[PDB]
Amino acid sequence: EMQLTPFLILLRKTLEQLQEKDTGNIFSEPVPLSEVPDYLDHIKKPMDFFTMKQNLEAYRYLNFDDFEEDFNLIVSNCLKYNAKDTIFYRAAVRLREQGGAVLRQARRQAEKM
Ligand SMILES: O=c1oc2cc(O)cc(O)c2c2ccccc12
Repeated sequence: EMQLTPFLILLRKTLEQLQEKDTGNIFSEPVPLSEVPDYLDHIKKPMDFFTMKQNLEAYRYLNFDDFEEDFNLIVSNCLKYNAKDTIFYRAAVRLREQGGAVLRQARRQAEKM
């Protein structure tokens, strides 16, 4: 297996690169529940990049799949909650596309560790 600290260095850089694709900063912080009062009704597990950074430092991500699972939640939650003809829905589609390539490259670096 691998050493913890270089893996976490790689996840930190990967998280920064995914945030870079969210040019609108739509997903930087939790969805404001005080402004979306019905959000938790059908979104079981909210996720966002700030929570992911906290989970990263809290060792919730010890393999690439758990990291990618929470990124996929950011995307899938947004596709689920929002109608297809919204800015939010299209932002999540774009993040899924642009983020997918970021993750493939980062995983190949992890797979060399
Ligand atoms: O998925 C979202 O849906 C929203 C719906 C709204 O009506 C209002 C919102 O501020 C959001 C929102 C804000 C930040 C990140 C994601 C979302």
